[PDB]
Amino acid sequence: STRNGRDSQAKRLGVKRYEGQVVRAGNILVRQRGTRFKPGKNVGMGRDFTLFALVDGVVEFQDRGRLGRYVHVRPLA
Amino acid sequence: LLLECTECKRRNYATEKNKRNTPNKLELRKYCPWCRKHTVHREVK
Amino acid sequence: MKEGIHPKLVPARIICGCGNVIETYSTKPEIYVEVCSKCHPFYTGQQRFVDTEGRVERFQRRYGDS
Amino acid sequence: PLDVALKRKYYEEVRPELIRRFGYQNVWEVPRLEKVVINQGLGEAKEDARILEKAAQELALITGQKPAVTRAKKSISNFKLRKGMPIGLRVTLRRDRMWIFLEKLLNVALPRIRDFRGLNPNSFDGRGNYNLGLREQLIFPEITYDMVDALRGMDIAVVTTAETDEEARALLELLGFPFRK
Amino acid sequence: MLMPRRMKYRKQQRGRLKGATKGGDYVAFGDYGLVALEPAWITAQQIEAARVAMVRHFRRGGKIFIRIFPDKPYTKKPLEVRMGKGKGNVEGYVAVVKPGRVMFEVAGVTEEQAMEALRIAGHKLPIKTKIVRRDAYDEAQ
Amino acid sequence: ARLTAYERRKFRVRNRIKRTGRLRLSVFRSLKHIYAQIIDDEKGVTLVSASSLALKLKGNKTEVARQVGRALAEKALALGIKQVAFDRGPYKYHGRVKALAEGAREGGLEF
RNA sequence: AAUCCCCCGUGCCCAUAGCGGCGUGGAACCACCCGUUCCCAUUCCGAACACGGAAGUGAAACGCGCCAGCGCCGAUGGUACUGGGCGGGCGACCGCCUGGGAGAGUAGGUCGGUGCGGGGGA
RNA sequence: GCGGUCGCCUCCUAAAAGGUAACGGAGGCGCCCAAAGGUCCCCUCAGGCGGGACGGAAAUCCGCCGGAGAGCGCAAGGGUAGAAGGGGGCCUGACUGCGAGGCCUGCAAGCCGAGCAGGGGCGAAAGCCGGGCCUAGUGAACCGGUGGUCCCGUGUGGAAGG
RNA sequence: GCGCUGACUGGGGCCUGUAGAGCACUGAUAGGGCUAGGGGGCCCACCAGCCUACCAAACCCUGUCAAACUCCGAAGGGUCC
RNA sequence: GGUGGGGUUCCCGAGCGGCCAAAGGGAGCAGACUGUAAAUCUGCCCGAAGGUUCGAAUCCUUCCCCCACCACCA
RNA sequence: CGCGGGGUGGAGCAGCCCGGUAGCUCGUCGGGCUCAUAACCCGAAGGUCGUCGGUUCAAAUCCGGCCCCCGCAACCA
RNA sequence: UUCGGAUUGGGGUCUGCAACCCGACCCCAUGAAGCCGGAAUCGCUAGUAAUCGCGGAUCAGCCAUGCCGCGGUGAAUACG
Ligand SMILES: [Mg+2]
Ligand SMILES: [Mg+2]
Ligand SMILES: [Mg+2]
Ligand SMILES: [Mg+2]
Ligand SMILES: [Mg+2]
Ligand SMILES: [Mg+2]
Ligand SMILES: [Mg+2]
Ligand SMILES: [Mg+2]
Ligand SMILES: [Mg+2]
Ligand SMILES: [Mg+2]
Ligand SMILES: [Mg+2]
Ligand SMILES: [Mg+2]
Ligand SMILES: [Mg+2]
Ligand SMILES: [Mg+2]
Ligand SMILES: [Mg+2]
Ligand SMILES: [Mg+2]
Ligand SMILES: [Mg+2]
Ligand SMILES: [Mg+2]
Ligand SMILES: [Mg+2]
Ligand SMILES: [Mg+2]
Ligand SMILES: [Mg+2]
Ligand SMILES: [Mg+2]
Ligand SMILES: [Mg+2]
Ligand SMILES: [Mg+2]
Ligand SMILES: [Mg+2]
Ligand SMILES: [Mg+2]
Ligand SMILES: [Mg+2]
Ligand SMILES: [Mg+2]
Ligand SMILES: [Mg+2]
Ligand SMILES: [Mg+2]
Ligand SMILES: [Mg+2]
Ligand SMILES: [Mg+2]
Ligand SMILES: [Mg+2]
Ligand SMILES: [Mg+2]
Ligand SMILES: [Mg+2]
Ligand SMILES: [Mg+2]
Ligand SMILES: [Mg+2]
Ligand SMILES: [Mg+2]
Ligand SMILES: [Mg+2]
Ligand SMILES: [Mg+2]
Ligand SMILES: [Mg+2]
Ligand SMILES: [Mg+2]
Ligand SMILES: [Mg+2]
Ligand SMILES: [Mg+2]
Ligand SMILES: [Mg+2]
Ligand SMILES: [Mg+2]
Ligand SMILES: [Mg+2]
Ligand SMILES: [Mg+2]
Ligand SMILES: [Mg+2]
Repeated sequence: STRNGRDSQAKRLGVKRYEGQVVRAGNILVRQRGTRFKPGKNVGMGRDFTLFALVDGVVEFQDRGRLGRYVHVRPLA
Repeated sequence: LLLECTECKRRNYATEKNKRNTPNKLELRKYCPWCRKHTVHREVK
Repeated sequence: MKEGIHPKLVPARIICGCGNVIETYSTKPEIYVEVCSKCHPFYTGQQRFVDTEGRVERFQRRYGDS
Repeated sequence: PLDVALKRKYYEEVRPELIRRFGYQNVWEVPRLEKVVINQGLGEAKEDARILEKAAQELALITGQKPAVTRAKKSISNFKLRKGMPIGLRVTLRRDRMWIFLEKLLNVALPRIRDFRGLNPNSFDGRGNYNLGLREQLIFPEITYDMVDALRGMDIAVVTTAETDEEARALLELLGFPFRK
Repeated sequence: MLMPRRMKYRKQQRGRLKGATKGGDYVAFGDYGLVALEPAWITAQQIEAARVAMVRHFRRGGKIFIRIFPDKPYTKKPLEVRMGKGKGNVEGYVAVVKPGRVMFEVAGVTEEQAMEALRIAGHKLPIKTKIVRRDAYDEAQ
Repeated sequence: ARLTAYERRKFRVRNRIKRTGRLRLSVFRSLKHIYAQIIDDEKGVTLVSASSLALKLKGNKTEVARQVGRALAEKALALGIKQVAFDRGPYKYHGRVKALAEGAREGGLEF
């Protein structure tokens, strides 16, 4: 017999809205494990590091080098 | 050790968690009741 | 320095086999000292007292004539 | 207490002989004494803090500063020592009080060391500071020998602004440090 | 018998034999070499059957370089087969060898001497080979 | 030694500010002088400036400071500006910086 | 006002801005620096943090330059691989078409650029 | 049959969204912390080399070099010093009443959540605070216990029992 | 019932870590040099102590390997306009 | 969850309202006897807080554990 | 292959649960008594815990592998 | 420890052809174990035991604390 045999549930992680999608206040934007997308303008980040639109708007991505990747919501939806 | 916090009178309040023998003491800390507002809140039972 | 619980450090007087060390500046003023060197006892301005160099030498000398 | 003979002796004897020897272009470039840090590893006292506090009482008496306490960085089992226990005492001193302490150290302390053919001159650490250990604590004038429960030594660290070793030597030489040549 | 000391995982997946490639391939250490024509798992007990063929031909002389190494664990099911329960039981090790790679590669021996050794050495191998010399093309580096 | 306590604590106190997204009232105190800008980030643009340098004053820098404080309100409040966030940068909020701040009232408020 | 150059802030690009070596700056700014009465301070130390200063030095720090030893960036050609279409081999695997096309490596490149506001020069 | 296994977390398998199987490869959980929690203020590692009494490969001390390989209570992963790490001070938001809008998803669950109100905490303020860097530390309903409260009380008031 | 929103296709953004490849990390790993530790062969037994045609840290030249390695990273795939 | 017993010097163990270094046993130490080993013999040495009285190891409240027992488990 | 138990001074056994200081009997060694030996008496020495990794501050002790050992199993076919 | 004098450094005296191995002695320095000894075991019944010194023999000198003698002071206890 085998002492192996487990695995855990898929956590269905990753990005839930991409650039230039129209979001709404509260929409969550990224589901993620560490801080690998840091919150930008109008983007909150919850205790599971999870990012959500603060305002209705549209989503843009920004790659700031050693500063990291950033998700902003650009208002006036 | 499951934990249950009384306060003074009217006895409704809220409950808690203590997994330790510290504090072994009367275990009392400040909190908000549903009727009056923010009283002493000791621990019973 | 923090105020309270700290030693005074007051100008003092130190003595020795020599005269006084005027400088001092330490807690517990007027202290006595066993031997201070830099007034040149003890190997500074070395006297080299009760020196020997006689280990080979002694049996080289009295044994010379005898 | 801004007089301090050794301090003066640095400015009106040592600084000049220094420029004459190494030929320094700038006023600042010539070696200064910053920071004599004294330290006792006391781990001889682990579970007894009573032994520690008597020893910090001792330093303050010779230094004129109440020392810090150093605490175990990591737990290392082979000799006792769990993490965070008091290890020993450490006091930083500068600026006057380093002077007044070094003065006493040269005229009184070191003369009172058994043997003492002079200070080993390899302890310059090569970036030009010097370090020395002491066996007992009663070689200082402030200690009365009837106050000692047990003899515990220390580590003295002296930091120079001298970029090099040979320079740092000169400074301390000319200050009157009895090197073993 | 070559075999890694201190492995990180015993038992790794089989994976494919595709794409003849990836370094080795240019004869860096010696005067002549054995190059793989076809892909294979080549077994530690195969590599040493090649090594010894050659040192025997040099009468303990020469220099021999190997240059493939069996780091891939080979499992097997005991006899007693039945599919399941687990995976089980590493036998040997193999090195994966795709085409154009130099294994072996002698030096410090006369040409016709080494070329005879490499030919012997080749028969101990499951795939086809080519013997080679060394080149401008094997550059400088 | 990479990236000193100075420049950490500096970032640490700045980054928090830049989050709430107000106008930033930045404060540079030097050994002689004390200067203050009011900055709009995302336009990357200074709006209203004040200093002991440009107002050519001296006499006891904590008192000088409060003056470049009242000086900044004045100039700034004039453009519509109210509600900023007080930088304080590497400085403990204390002394000269506390004073430019606590003289930066009557406009540019909440500190 | 503008254009320029130098400094001080403060952003942006996020190493082509970095390490190292050399050189250079104190009028002004900035630093170190002068003190520790006062505010406020260091599990000890005005080191730091803080205040009052202004004699000195640009030694340290910083700013500006120069050098390609390092670091970093890096083609073009060519391959690998491959979306779609076809073949071949007992097999492991291979090949052709059409479109896309790396990685390493070679040539090289670089000792930053730039915005807003100050102070100073013209 | 015997043996193993049965829920939960991490990684790979998994074919660069998600998801994805096997008696495929490996590991972990059924706790824990009144500080290991909130906040404000500071502080920055491991390691290497040189120096230094008892001190040794490593107790503490000093110098330089070290961009994160250390630490983050525990497995792994992701994350992370421009702190999530270490220290200190005041503190109990490990609040009550709610909850736009979404992640996920057969159902039922699981999850994140701005914002308003009450009364607070820390902070000069901006602000943060509805436990803990995060992802495991769990159990529908039914039946019953205990505390409270307004609700019902079999003609009526009580009481029994809900 | 709605009624142009559909599959597929064009353009544009964003997302990803596989094929390939790489060795910067985690490990594995061939040849050489230089070197701690050491087997030792031994010079002493006091610190000493020369040599390695054995191990083998680090380090440098050369050369590779990896589902649970990645300094890199296609084609494609997903999603919104 | 309930009931009943407890808790004493190193172990056990009796423990009483007029103090009980607190019976006793064995353990340990030092003596006596000794083929060995002993047996015999002599000396040495109040769970907790609070509370009632003049006095608490004794009576009560409380708290902590032990032993015992009965009962229940959605 | 399967499952359960084990491996520790010269022998035979504790200790492993529950991490931190390895114990018991015999044996061995030095002495005593005897004319002498044995019995008996007074002293002493001796093990790194099968082995290799790992966990932790610390491993005989907890985890994994390999190695020997003892027991049970292998049925319907 | 002013107990005790083992070890060891240095300095010398004497016998002797000669004191390295291996002499005795003097002086200065050094001061160790040892705080009354496990199981066991020895002597002694009186001027004995204990204790204290002195002499001879051999012998150049001496490793003699041995041996053979001398006197000095001088116990305890034998139920059986
Ligand atoms: Mg998974
Ligand atoms: Mg220096
Ligand atoms: Mg190849
Ligand atoms: Mg062949
Ligand atoms: Mg100047
Ligand atoms: Mg000048
Ligand atoms: Mg004062
Ligand atoms: Mg302090
Ligand atoms: Mg300079
Ligand atoms: Mg390139
Ligand atoms: Mg190309
Ligand atoms: Mg194609
Ligand atoms: Mg390229
Ligand atoms: Mg700029
Ligand atoms: Mg079964
Ligand atoms: Mg996927
Ligand atoms: Mg896919
Ligand atoms: Mg399990
Ligand atoms: Mg270090
Ligand atoms: Mg060191
Ligand atoms: Mg890490
Ligand atoms: Mg705190
Ligand atoms: Mg909802
Ligand atoms: Mg509120
Ligand atoms: Mg039912
Ligand atoms: Mg019910
Ligand atoms: Mg109601
Ligand atoms: Mg009613
Ligand atoms: Mg009725
Ligand atoms: Mg009724
Ligand atoms: Mg249409
Ligand atoms: Mg469509
Ligand atoms: Mg399209
Ligand atoms: Mg691959
Ligand atoms: Mg590698
Ligand atoms: Mg891969
Ligand atoms: Mg690239
Ligand atoms: Mg697209
Ligand atoms: Mg007997
Ligand atoms: Mg015997
Ligand atoms: Mg016998
Ligand atoms: Mg270990
Ligand atoms: Mg049957
Ligand atoms: Mg002799
Ligand atoms: Mg005595
Ligand atoms: Mg005797
Ligand atoms: Mg007789
Ligand atoms: Mg006598
Ligand atoms: Mg005699």
